[PDB]
Amino acid sequence: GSDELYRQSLEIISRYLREQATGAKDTKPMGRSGATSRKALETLRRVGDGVQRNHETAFQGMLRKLDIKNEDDVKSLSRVMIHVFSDGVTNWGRIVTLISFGAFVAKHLKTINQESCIEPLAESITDVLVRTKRDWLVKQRGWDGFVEFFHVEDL
Amino acid sequence: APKEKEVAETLRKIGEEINEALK
Ligand SMILES: [Zn+2]
Ligand SMILES: [Zn+2]
Ligand SMILES: [Zn+2]
Ligand SMILES: [Zn+2]
Repeated sequence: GSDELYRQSLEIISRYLREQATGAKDTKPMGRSGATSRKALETLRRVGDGVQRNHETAFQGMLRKLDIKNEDDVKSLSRVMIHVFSDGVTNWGRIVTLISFGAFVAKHLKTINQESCIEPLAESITDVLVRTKRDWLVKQRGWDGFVEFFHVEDL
Repeated sequence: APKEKEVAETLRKIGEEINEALK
């Protein structure tokens, strides 16, 4: 057996956070369910880049409040993400906003240290989403439902 | 932590805004 939903989620989230932090796209192709993962990653680029641009002042404010000191300093962010969902509401708008702020934190990490790693961050986001909303994600057909919910044109 | 709740409330508000727009 295996946890393919976790694997696929971490790959999409890690890829987006890495390319956002480094400014360079990763060329090696994706693994299992590459079609969905590619479209999902493209959807995240289109939507998530817009969320960051359109809320950049609020995002900077949030960064200031969290005062993230290094690549391992993600416990408060984890608590925030759990808190976001603690009213019992789950939807793709909330999820893409958390991933978008993740990419914003990733760029921040690079400003304070060029050698900063993004894996601790991507894992903390992936953990909240996949572990605490596993069955919701499955019911929505995972990243296919993500692609379909935003239905970006000319992917 | 009071700051963590303010951040969560802000992310939730943005997230609902995006969800209402595509709903
Ligand atoms: Zn289950
Ligand atoms: Zn569309
Ligand atoms: Zn609360
Ligand atoms: Zn907005």
